[PDB]
Amino acid sequence: EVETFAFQAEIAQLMSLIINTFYSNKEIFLRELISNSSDALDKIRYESLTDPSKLDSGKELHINLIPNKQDRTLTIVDTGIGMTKADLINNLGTIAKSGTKAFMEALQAGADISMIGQFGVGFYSAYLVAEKVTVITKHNDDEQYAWESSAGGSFTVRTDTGEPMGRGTKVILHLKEDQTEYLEERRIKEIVKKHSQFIGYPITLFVEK
Repeated sequence: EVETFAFQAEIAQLMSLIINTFYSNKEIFLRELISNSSDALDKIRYESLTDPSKLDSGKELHINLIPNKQDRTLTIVDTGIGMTKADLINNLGTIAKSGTKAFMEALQAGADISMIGQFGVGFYSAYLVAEKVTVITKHNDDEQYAWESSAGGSFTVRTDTGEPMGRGTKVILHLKEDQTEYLEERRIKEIVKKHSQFIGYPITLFVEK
């Protein structure tokens, strides 16, 4: 069964802004999603320091980037702490209501969109390039869930029956038709080297057939 939720008004406004503002430097979405994955990996690593059984669901801490030109999707996978159902409903584990307010005031005082991650809402930069985002996640303390939103004021949450993930988060970006450069190996490598050179986990870029 699928549950449908309305976004809080502030988040709907943030998403409408991201989608409708003219902003050419869209590549920053990948920097922000990788930073989120690195934070999620840090959290499970910290919890493992005092309870090593937290890693029973997978000892490898890494980030995988999976382009698929047939489906026009770019998937970002990490083996971080994952998100419970409550985390998903509460704006994917962010303080997005207060962060959105701070970000929109900053935009008034001479900030640009590339500063979004400094306000804790970098996930939503995915909508610079994606028409729909699917998030599949598994936290040690909960079941495997899928979150999805095309925007438009609502999101869905359902129990995921797909392949089990063990632990972590998969972000699936359904790219807009004019944003397919982010499926190209040379372009992804350029972005990772420019923005994510010092991330402290291995990043593997998968190849396509």
